[PDB]
Amino acid sequence: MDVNPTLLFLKVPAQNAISTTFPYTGDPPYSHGTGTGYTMDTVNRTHQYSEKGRWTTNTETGAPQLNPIDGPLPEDNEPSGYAQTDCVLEAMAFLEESHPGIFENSCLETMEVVQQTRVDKLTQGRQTYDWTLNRNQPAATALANTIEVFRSNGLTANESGRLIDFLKDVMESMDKEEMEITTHFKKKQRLNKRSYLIRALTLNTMTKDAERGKLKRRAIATPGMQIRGFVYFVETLARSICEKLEQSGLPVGGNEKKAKLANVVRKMMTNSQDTELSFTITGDNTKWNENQNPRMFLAMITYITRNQPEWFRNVLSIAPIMFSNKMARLGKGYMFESKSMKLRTQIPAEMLASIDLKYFNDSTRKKIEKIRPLLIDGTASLSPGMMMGMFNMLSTVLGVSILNLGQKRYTKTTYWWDGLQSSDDFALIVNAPNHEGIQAGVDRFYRTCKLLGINMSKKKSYINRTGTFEFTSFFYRYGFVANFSMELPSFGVSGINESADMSIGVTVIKNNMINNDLGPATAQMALQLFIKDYRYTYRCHRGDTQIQTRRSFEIKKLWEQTRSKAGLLVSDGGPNLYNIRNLHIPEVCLKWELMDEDYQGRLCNPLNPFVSHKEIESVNNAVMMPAHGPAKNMEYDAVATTHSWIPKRNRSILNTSQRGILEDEQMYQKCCNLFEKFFPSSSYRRPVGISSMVEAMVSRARIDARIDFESGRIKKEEFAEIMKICSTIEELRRQ
Amino acid sequence: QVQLQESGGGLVQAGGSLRLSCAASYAMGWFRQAPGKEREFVGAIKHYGDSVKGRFTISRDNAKNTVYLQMSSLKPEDTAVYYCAAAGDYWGQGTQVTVS
Amino acid sequence: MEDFVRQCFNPMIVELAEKAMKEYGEDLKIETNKFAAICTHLEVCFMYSDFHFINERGESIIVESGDPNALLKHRFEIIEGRDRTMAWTVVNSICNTTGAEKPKFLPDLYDYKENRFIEIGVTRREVHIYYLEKANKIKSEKTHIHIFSFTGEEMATKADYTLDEESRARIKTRLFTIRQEMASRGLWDSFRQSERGEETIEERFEITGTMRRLADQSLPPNFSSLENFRAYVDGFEPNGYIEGKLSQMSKEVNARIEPFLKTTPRPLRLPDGPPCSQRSKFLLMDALKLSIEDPSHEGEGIPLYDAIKCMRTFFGWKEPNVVKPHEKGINPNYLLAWKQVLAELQDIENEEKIPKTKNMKKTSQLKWALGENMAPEKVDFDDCKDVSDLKQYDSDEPELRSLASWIQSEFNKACELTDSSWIELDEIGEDVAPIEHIASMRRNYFTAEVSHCRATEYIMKGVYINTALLNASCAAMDDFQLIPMISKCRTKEGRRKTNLYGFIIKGRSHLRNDTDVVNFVSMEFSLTDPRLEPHKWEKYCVLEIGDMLLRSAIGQVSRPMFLYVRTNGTSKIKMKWGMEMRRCLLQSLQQIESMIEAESSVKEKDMTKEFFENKSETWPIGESPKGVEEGSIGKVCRTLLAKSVFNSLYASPQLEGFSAESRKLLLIVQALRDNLEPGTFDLGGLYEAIEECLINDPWVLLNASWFNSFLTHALR
Amino acid sequence: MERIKELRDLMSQSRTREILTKTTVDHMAIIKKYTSGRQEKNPALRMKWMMAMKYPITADKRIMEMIPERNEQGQTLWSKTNDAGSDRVMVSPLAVTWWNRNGPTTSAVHYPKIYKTYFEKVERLKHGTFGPVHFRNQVKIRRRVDINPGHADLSAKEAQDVIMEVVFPNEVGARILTSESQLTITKEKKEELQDCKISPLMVAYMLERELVRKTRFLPVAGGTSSVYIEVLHLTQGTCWEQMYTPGGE
RNA sequence: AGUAGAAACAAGGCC
RNA sequence: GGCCUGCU
Repeated sequence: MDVNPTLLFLKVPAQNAISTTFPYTGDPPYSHGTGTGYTMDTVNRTHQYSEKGRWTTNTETGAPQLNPIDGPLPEDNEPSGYAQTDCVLEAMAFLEESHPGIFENSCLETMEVVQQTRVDKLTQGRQTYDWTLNRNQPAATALANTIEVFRSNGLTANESGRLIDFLKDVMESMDKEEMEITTHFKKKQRLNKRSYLIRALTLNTMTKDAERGKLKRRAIATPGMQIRGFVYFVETLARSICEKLEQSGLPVGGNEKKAKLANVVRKMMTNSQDTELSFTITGDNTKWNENQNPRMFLAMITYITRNQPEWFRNVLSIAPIMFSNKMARLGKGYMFESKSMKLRTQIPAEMLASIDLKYFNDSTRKKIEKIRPLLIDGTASLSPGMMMGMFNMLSTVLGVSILNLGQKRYTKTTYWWDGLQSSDDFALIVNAPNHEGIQAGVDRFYRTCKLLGINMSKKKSYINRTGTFEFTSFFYRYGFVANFSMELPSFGVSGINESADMSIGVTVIKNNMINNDLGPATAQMALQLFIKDYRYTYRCHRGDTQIQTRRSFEIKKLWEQTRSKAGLLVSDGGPNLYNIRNLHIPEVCLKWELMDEDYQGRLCNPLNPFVSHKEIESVNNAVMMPAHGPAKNMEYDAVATTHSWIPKRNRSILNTSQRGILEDEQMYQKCCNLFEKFFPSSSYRRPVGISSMVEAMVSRARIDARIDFESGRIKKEEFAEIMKICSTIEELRRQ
Repeated sequence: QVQLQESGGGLVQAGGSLRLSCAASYAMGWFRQAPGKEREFVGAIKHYGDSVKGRFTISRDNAKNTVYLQMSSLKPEDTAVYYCAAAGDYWGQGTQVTVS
Repeated sequence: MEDFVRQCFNPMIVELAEKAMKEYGEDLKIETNKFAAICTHLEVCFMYSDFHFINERGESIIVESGDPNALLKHRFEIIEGRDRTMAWTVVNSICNTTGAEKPKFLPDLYDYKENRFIEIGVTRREVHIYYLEKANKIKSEKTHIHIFSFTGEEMATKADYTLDEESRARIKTRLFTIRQEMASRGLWDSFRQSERGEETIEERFEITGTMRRLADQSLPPNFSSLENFRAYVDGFEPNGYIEGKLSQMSKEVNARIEPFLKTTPRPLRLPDGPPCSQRSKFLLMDALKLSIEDPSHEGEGIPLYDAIKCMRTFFGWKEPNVVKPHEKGINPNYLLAWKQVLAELQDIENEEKIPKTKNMKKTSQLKWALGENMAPEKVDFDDCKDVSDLKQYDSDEPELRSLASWIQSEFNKACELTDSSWIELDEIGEDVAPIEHIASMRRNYFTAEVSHCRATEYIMKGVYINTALLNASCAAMDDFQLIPMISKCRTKEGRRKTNLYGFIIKGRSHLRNDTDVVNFVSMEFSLTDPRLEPHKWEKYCVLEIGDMLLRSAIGQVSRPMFLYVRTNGTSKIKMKWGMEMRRCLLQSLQQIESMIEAESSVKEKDMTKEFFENKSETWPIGESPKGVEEGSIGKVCRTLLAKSVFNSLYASPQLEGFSAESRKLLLIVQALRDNLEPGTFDLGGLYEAIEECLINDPWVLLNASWFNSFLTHALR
Repeated sequence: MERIKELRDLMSQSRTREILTKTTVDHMAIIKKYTSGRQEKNPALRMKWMMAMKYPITADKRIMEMIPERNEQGQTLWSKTNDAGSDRVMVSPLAVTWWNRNGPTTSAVHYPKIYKTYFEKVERLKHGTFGPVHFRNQVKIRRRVDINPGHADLSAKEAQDVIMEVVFPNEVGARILTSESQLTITKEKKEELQDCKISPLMVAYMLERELVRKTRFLPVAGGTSSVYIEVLHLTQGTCWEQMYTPGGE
């Protein structure tokens, strides 16, 4: 007899055992080298899906741009980006009519937010493409570098501390004859108008790793800092709009998505009488981002912001204006090998414009030949369409408009449709009195989608009777069925620290028990395995064992020293008291009454040199990138113990010409620590104002010395010493 | 309306002392003019220039209607055509001080 | 008017007033009288506060110039002259230290004698109105208020005047100096009434310059300016434009539904080529175990001593010789490496105490076997351009290979029971709730079912091997290291036992990226002759190292005993994911527990015990030439565990792609079997998407064969 | 005394003087987050990889003067080589366990008073009473429920001023809290935590967690109470219901 | 050789 | 041969 697990589906329905079809127990695919090939392929594919448009050359950037809008209507089922302006404007108008007051309200709240938003909001972001160094750097670092360059060039309106003023300075920089940047190898280099325009309109391309569910790798993009404020405002407007649309599912979580899917299916099927047939289409959109033209987003926003202050319209329109002229950096480059001479070489992507094509294979040779005409200063113009879901929410708005355009008031026919859209994925429930009606409805829905630059993937889509469908790895079969294979990768040690890892693991087990219908015995097994892996990872074994490690000696002496050994934490080699009933309690508090007072005091000592807290945002928040989803943050319950240390940093900056960044880091951190000691609320509430550091610090020294004498340790001798030391630092700052 | 007459100038030794006085017919100033130059600020009433501070003292008697400039530790570089007194628009004719 | 503040007031005050001007964001060129008025307010604040000191008594000491001493305390300490944030900082600090009441508006000074605030304001109008005006602005105030006015008069409540009168004569002399100096200037046409409390501003975000031209090039094809396009949008109204283009659009743009029937789906085509080879990092079906029967636990003990003791338990060693060559390497190197390992093992046996971890010599043998100094040296392009052989890295579709029957048998025997327990679980909090007791009983049942399973043994082998390899790579980055493959089990009798499959030599492991490869050489004992399925051992070199005698009724077999030696490699990501193989247990048993719960939701009672003991219900878990064979729930547990283990062992992008694109077709087939009239828009496209994932991986090809068999058995 | 002294020492050196002079208060946050350290994409892989090194964690410089450089057998506990972009020094994990067996001891009696939420959870569970498990299909319907069982009927911003006035009374600024509920909360949490020396930031964070109301969408069947939602994993399942009554009731 | 698979590893750089 | 780094 030959064993075959798949035959199990002959008795258990597919959805009731779908977890077996998710090989999420092995290493996910990773990219190894350059992503330049993928970037070039994506650029060429985006440009050839809109080949029948019209070509122009921008007078500012001098780059060739392709406009397919209002182009010839498609005559085949292949992907097409020839969106029609009038059709999309009409779709938005019908969306407004079905939801009166949506645009005006959303614009009002967006106007409030834009005129009260601060610059620091831009620091709350992941890697961004700093143009000062032409590389990806943390959002805060890139923002600081750009602000420094602007201030050195004379653009100091951002000193007002307002994001709108920062954007005003950004736009004013566009009209400057010559800017100056700094490079280390420090050298001051001058950038002319066109070079700075291209550096501000460019995107950095990388390869996406840890992407499960496809054989081929893809490319993703990261924009600069000049354009992120406009993107933030536009996405704020789009989120405020989608929050008023029940057909959208992008700005919500997973459980809300499931609830809305259940509600829509029940509404569609229940209202349908015996005569009407119902069919569900589990649709995926092929080349979703490559076929969405930024000009059409400009049209949608300018229709949304009608009868609004002109400044609001301008600030919300700046973003799509820059995306329509966006450029993409090709990537890291290409690495060549010569086996005859036994050597390797790494050529940067910027040489692709001039480098001969003898080194490249046929596929890459043709890709380079096709993309060369669009190469301007080492970057390729990508006007026709978006690169990687930067305007997720606006795309969801367009999809929701398409979905609502079939409310049976615009169809003008017996058939009708509804459903749920989340960018690149949708479920469409279509009802009609007969199979011919369903066919006509789906055909018209597809045709209308093709008029908006949205394509339906026929290969990854199928239609059945309502009651069974899929949506973003959520399988609905007369009710959503748990999978538990999507969350399997999150059952190990997170990698934050000991206490954080313990709390995160127990909380993940608890949550997957609540949401993903994890069984009790399975949860106990998960707890046991997690504890085993945790002890084997942090070298913290039970203590009563003879497992020799680098940490087994101190742990054993602590074990033999303690009297009530049941109170020792698993991190210190103690027994595990966790169970299904204790999954919502931190380890420290669960073992508090069992700890010896000496060990308890040594553990939770504020003066410990290991605990370090930076800001209110990073107290008990851990960023865990979930499998098959975007990066997410979780609140984990933990007590600040000596085990809450933060791990070592990379330390490879020491071998790079960018070595002075570490000295600047140290000096900035010293100044920030001094300010915090002067202003204790610096971390919890970020200080605001327009004065400089030393003014506030010296003046508060004055006052605090005064009052702490009026009652406290200070003495006249010390108070006068502080006053004249303040005068000394004053005259020092004078010179 | 405000006429001004300076007194107390003359030839003096280097490191010597001299008390200028200006009788008047308001804030007051003492200004000086070297042979090869325009006006130089000395003192006003109190504030003194860098070249004369600590050496020179300005004072006034509002009952006598007089402003005084007490010069001490004089240098050859105090020599000027002339130490003029002023009321603020109204300028004295100046008194010669020559230090040597 | 600004010429006055150029002339009279000192720098300190003028820049203080200029920063106060910047504070609330209004411009000085439009209205300057406010600047002069508030700078005079600030000046009176200073001149009233300074020159006033206190000593340990009350009765402030007044000195025209502060002498050098510790006695420089200031009688009145200023509030204004600071930013709003700091003004409120001082307010709150004084309230919290003085125990006084917090005012709602900005004071100007604080004093000790009377322990309270002073809000000085000198207005153009006479005092006896401005005083009570600001008083009714401030609610129930104990802070004393004192104001002057240009005529020279003073006033205050309580008839209180807090310090010397010569200072106030100073104040009013300053005041009339101001007055009859504007007399020379002539400003009272507006000086009395120049500020009326204007607060208004319009936000201006103007598109101009280059950024405007960009806006003119981001419009539809037949538009010339953003102004015109916005005007058109504002004037646009729906007039049935989607219908016109829908009618005009070609009818070939359709989404016709192709019915999906029993005869529609065709079997997935498998690639053809040379048979598929073995990819695992260790032997799974052909492993052999040398044991000692020690009482130590899994992690307890020292590796090298245990390995040597286990190997000394076997007698019959012969001089090794080549049996099956690598067919691409230098087998004599493998032979010499094996003999070197034996020699150095003896060398450890001789000395005093067995080292916890041993380093081996870097001979040419393992230099070749571990791929040392073979990475091409990195150079610059400007120095290597004329080399004809210089080209890209080989980037093409992997070699095509057809499925072989060995993977099927390997999976078959990976789901079979064993004579040992390969899982020793940790401790949990004592169960207190009845649901916890039910969970514990279920867990005990599953552990009894799966512990005696080759899948659990493979899990432990992989976890231990990858953990040791990662730790050695991170610790001994430079020097080759010896690691014996150790796994500890428990017999039926209950006696604990150790097992030594072989050895792993880890090489240079300077791993920077998650994809960087660490090469090692693995040696494992076995009895399976490699002359029967040579195509499964394409990358192995197999020697003959001894003879084994296992008790059998046919005299005694005296079988040969071979050594499978190969060069393999891994990476940080692969090591990390292989050291988390225990979650296969989770996956499998979560699936089984979901089955049990779903069935128990029907009958209102827990159904675990009868499922595991009666074994009445069975699921299709394989096909025999006679037909489909069904097994009890325990066999399903073992089968799913083996499937998860093989997923973790043979993981690859092909597996992910095939899994997704075959789950799609499985859902379609399930819809067909449920009588839900399934339909497809392009089924050929889906088939081509599935078939492109099957290239050379044995596991994915076996999964595809299983899928074809399931289709054949289904659709009936 | 000290604080202004390192201020003067910083201003002594030209670079830090320039940083202090030209940098405005508003930019405080930016430069504080200014770092070359990228946020890790795969934390688990490197935590499993770094812990195999010697000196894998980081600690303040003060550790060099509280913990000896080596333990009894000579295993090093800390190193004097500083981190990449900080003055902290890299140390071994043993320095943690050492601190828990011979490090300085204090009085942790006030931690229960600080971490009110967690200890209240423990007390509620310790006195809970379980019941029989009933096996029947549960119709889990998704609903919006409040998870925090100690929220004082305050929002984030609404309680943020309360938290500042409780911890940072001087940086409150204009705000003086009007609602009398906030008055009593301030009084209680002021007199209760008057000398607690854990950290201002952690105290503020835990006060925010305790007082601020927070809500999330979850699949529930029955219950719906705040105390009954924290144990939602233990009382409700796919095909079983476990009757439970927390200690509070 | 080996790992791996649309491009890489099989140490890097600095003296 | 000596020393530096391992997400920069």
